[PDB]
Amino acid sequence: SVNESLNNLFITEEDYQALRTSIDAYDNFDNISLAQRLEKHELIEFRRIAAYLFKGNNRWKQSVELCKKDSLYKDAMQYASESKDTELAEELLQWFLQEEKRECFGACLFTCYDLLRPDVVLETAWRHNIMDFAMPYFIQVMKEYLTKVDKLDASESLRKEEEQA
Amino acid sequence: FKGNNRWKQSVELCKKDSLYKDAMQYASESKDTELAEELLQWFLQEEKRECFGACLFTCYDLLRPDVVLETAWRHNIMDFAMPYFIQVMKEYLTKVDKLDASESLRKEEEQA
Amino acid sequence: FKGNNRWKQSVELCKKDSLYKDAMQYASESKDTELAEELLQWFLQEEKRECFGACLFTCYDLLRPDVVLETAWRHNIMDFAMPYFIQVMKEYLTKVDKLDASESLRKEEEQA
Amino acid sequence: QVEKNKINNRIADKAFYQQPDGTEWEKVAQLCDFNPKSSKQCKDVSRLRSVLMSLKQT
Repeated sequence: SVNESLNNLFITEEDYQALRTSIDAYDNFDNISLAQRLEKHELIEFRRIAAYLFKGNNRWKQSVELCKKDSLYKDAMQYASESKDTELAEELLQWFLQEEKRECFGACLFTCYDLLRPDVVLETAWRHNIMDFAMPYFIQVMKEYLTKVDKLDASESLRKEEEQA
Repeated sequence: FKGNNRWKQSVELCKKDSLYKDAMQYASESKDTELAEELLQWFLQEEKRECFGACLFTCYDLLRPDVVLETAWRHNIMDFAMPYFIQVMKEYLTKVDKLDASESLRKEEEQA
Repeated sequence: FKGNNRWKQSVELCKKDSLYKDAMQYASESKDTELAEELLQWFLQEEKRECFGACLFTCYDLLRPDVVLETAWRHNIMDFAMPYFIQVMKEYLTKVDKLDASESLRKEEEQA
Repeated sequence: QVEKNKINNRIADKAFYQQPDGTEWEKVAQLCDFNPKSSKQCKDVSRLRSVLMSLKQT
């Protein structure tokens, strides 16, 4: 349609913004070709939208990597956050420990604080000698653990008072 | 004042008066909530942390170690605070093991 | 000696002379509590602690980490304890995890 | 046009170049900054407030 032709134009015209609005406005096309055009169009935003529609096409493990190609200043991790899937923070955060850009690593551990075990945390702490934004990890860990122990107390107290009957 | 049940000002004043800790002693025996936090915080505004052991000790019964650690690390204070944490882990670990016992008993009894 | 069923003399002899990991070699078989605490502390008196992570693990079964944290504080010592600290929390990690699990099971089955 | 959007992205990247690869803590706060979104069902921490006093504005 005139719409899809104009989207191809914006691809040539190096326009992603209106191209983004339009590819939201319709689906009468594929995004694999859209991915190929965007990911190599010299704009960090073009490659951003390509990575976006990667997972949109059920195609993961490269979207975050695609943003890691261009959007290095945590803008890769910015959407690695919203990538919604686990099995990323382990290896990606280890790599991000390799290049000591811990400035963004706080956000990395933040986004996926939910799915963490302290084992690897002390591993990387005692390894990279890192307590900043790790002591707060300690604090949140104990806080959620305070919540644990206390709700456990609640539950067991209810159960015992019930069984007293 | 505490006889008049008007706490937290008398002892608050004797803070400025009881340079011989006697506020801290009495703020301790006050037996009242949600204040020893800011009280000991003020106590950190000055450096009499020489005796902060008791300051945490007396009211340890009813604290939340979250902000405790927050500030201590913020103030970089594990020194002369470690024993507190060691006791903290005595306590919580006793908690977890006894509740383990209890729940295990629930599991063994629920056979029917 | 364990052939005679009288311990604490054998591994004590390892403490006498066979200290070169042989002290640990029979600390393993000692297999009983309420000795390894003080024996291991005395072991720490001399700086063979270098491998004290193993020296404690060789009889880890019934160790409570609280005294471990205490003595770690007493020498301000963390090596071959930072590992044991990972042990502590990871066993504790698994523990609280299975606890949360079991608790979920219980509260869901309470409805019926 | 092409050069226009190109240099706009380049100056946005210059802002994105303002980092390594207090100042660091306000920088990570601006970097690690939550917002009242509707997807917080996973962990629901409170330390979101902490940065306001833990390292930033500290």
